[PDB]
Amino acid sequence: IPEKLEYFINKYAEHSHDKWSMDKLANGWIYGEIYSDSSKIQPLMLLSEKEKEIYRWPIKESLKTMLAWDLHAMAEMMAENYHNIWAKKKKLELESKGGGNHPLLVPYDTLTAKEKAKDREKAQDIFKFLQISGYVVSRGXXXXXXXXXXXXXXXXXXXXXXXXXXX
Repeated sequence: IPEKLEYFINKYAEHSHDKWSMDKLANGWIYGEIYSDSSKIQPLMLLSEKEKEIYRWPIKESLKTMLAWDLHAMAEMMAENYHNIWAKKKKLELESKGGGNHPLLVPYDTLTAKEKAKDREKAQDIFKFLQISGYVVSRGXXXXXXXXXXXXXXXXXXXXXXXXXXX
């Protein structure tokens, strides 16, 4: 957790709260201490106290995985991490309670497109703000080099052939 990014965490939390506020004012949500869903009344204007910070909490964790591990590659890796953390939580709870089998208990290269899009949405949401703030992030000629490698292999083969023809 870098110091300047730790500073920016609060500002990004505020910006995401403002975006969700625009969404909830488009939908219709007025502040009210009583908890309800059919009455369209919530005390944090259906995001509760902890529910408002559920998505803010793993931003720092995503940053730590970023540091511990170009742009599309980071997006797909962050999506993979978003699915891996949820898969670990789900498998842990199902092993704890001995429940049913979830169709999401499969490697990420098999999932349906919607299951990957769901986490890719949040991934791009957090990445666009990192891009606007000037944070250059990555994962962390070719034909000519290939031709050179081929030439070296050919030289080795020629050495071998000379050794063989010497006999």
